[PDB]
Amino acid sequence: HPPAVTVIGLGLMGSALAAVLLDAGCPTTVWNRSAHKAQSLVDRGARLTGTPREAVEASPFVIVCVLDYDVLYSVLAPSVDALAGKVLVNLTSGSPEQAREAMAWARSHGADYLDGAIMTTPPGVGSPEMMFLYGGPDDVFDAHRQTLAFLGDPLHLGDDPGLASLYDVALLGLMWSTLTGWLHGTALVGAEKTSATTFTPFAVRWLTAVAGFLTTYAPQVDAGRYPGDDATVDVQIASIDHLLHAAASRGVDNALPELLKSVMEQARAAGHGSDSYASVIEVLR
Amino acid sequence: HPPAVTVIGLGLMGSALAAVLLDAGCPTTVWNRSAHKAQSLVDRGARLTGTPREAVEASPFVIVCVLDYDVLYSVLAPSVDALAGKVLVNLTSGSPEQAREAMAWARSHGADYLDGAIMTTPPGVGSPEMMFLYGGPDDVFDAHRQTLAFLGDPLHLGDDPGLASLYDVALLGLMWSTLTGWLHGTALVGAEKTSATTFTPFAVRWLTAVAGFLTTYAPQVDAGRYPGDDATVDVQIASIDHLLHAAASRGVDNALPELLKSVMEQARAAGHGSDSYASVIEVLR
Ligand SMILES: NC(=O)c1ccc[n+]([C@@H]2O[C@H](COP(=O)([O-])OP(=O)(O)OC[C@H]3O[C@@H](n4cnc5c(N)ncnc54)[C@H](OP(=O)(O)O)[C@@H]3O)[C@@H](O)[C@H]2O)c1
Ligand SMILES: NC(=O)c1ccc[n+]([C@@H]2O[C@H](COP(=O)([O-])OP(=O)(O)OC[C@H]3O[C@@H](n4cnc5c(N)ncnc54)[C@H](OP(=O)(O)O)[C@@H]3O)[C@@H](O)[C@H]2O)c1
Repeated sequence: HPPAVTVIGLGLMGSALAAVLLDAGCPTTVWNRSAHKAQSLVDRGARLTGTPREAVEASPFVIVCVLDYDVLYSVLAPSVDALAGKVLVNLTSGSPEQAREAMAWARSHGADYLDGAIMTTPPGVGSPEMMFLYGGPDDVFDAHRQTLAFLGDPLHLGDDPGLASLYDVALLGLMWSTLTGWLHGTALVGAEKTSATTFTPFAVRWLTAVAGFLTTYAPQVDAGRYPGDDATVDVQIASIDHLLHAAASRGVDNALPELLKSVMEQARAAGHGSDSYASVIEVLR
Repeated sequence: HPPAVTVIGLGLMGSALAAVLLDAGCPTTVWNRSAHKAQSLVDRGARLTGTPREAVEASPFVIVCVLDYDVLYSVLAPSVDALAGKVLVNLTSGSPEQAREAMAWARSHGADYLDGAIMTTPPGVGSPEMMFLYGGPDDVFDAHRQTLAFLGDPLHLGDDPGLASLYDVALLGLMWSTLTGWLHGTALVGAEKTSATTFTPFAVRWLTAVAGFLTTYAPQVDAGRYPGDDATVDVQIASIDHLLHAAASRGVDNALPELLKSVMEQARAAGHGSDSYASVIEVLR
């Protein structure tokens, strides 16, 4: 017994959301500035409207997934009178401050609001292993959980809508850091004719052990105390110089590991040479 | 039946190697510049020698795990006459160039040689899930695999000893990048009273999906072609600005995500705004 659902925004991610809702048996209505992106969805049973307003009017449950929140206000400004009694689930990326403003704005026009963060690329939409993080009122999340569950694993962080976006940017920073370090290392072994496809399964496996380091170091970060029982900042400064040397000789730009070395040196200068790497957080605050 | 084994270097890692060998039933001999670090090992059945030479003479199988390769040459130079017929397994961190030199040097004194990289902190030594990467001759690795298996999962990368260290520095760079991005995000959510121990399980889970991004992007890196089918560099530049804004307002140093943004901007300027993030490798060569 799924409800009628509308998706506003049919980009890479918006499309995928609409396709999953469609396959889950929802009557699916869509809108996008560029109508051509709807074509494949329409062929499969989605209704395309000419304007956002008609799309909003067509369903009690409205998802937005556009570039940013300015665009959201821009495309929905003409529909504000039609929002009353609706639920608006905003899966657009933004900052905590934008998320809290958007909730106030939606409530001012009589709509229920949840702010969400999609922790997957488009192929994983629909997979219950992929996290979707939500902030907003309990009641709204509980009433709509079953529909959200179509898209992935819906995790309600709490009543503050900014929480979703807070976790999101923190998690994205983690992702960009990992991707770039991976790419740097891949360039390095690649200069020796080791293919990325050969190296990467070792990287993937290694990330399991690295995730274990995160688990170990969490209670250290909360305590502000970083015992060097496993490996020390000083030892890590010595080994990063091997990375820098190897990369420099193979034509790989070292901005990233230079910065990481500097951050370790900063922590050492602050008295953390014999502490664990988690002590590096002392020089990020 | 396990062989007699010597460990040279009883730091955080060297200790752990010796403790595992001891528990596996090996007659275990040890040496360290600072003898007091041997005490707990001696109490449990390890023999401590006064010099490295006596330690080398005591076993057919010698592991070295000291700060760096200069220290290795320094402590082993006086034992070169005792190396003949031995196997020397060097688990010291270093560069590929150092690894190849060390093999030539060990061969010149009649020893078999393997170069290794420990992909775990000390607690994981002994666990068959933890990767130990090896480079050096097939025959040597095959003859000694059973002893190496006591320490972890021994993976022979091939005949070139520099391969172990090549993968190692690349993998360490990945680890440092991940840890620092994790810590930056942890600082961020921590300003809002979300503990590291609350945030980290989300980070760990997220890393599974990120590892999947690495798998997808590997064939793109090898091809030099980066289709923007999932998510684009331009969209990622927009979302990293939400991270920068959120972090700046909460007293978190933004050197890291500023560099990551710059790297994405560099890729965009080179024509990769519509490509996947893997295109960023184009700007690291
Ligand atoms: N792709 C991912 O893996 C992923 C994952 C998690 C979160 N997200 C987030 O989801 C959101 C959308 O991302 P996407 O990857 O789907 O990006 P995308 O393919 O570039 O789509 C951007 C969407 O915004 C619309 N748009 C942009 N400017 C507009 C304007 N001035 N007026 C009306 N519509 C406008 C686009 O319409 P046109 O089609 O007419 O240009 C399109 O629907 C972003 O906040 C992104 O950070 C993406
Ligand atoms: N800990 C880890 O998690 C880990 C993981 C993988 C690889 N590694 C690598 O293992 C190696 C040793 O690491 P560790 O973590 O055991 O660090 P550590 O606890 O600082 O050990 C350093 C070792 O080197 C010796 N040493 C240093 N300078 C010396 C000198 N001038 N003469 C003689 N001996 C000297 C030390 O002897 P004293 O005790 O007398 O100072 C000690 O045995 C490094 O290459 C490191 O990158 C470590």
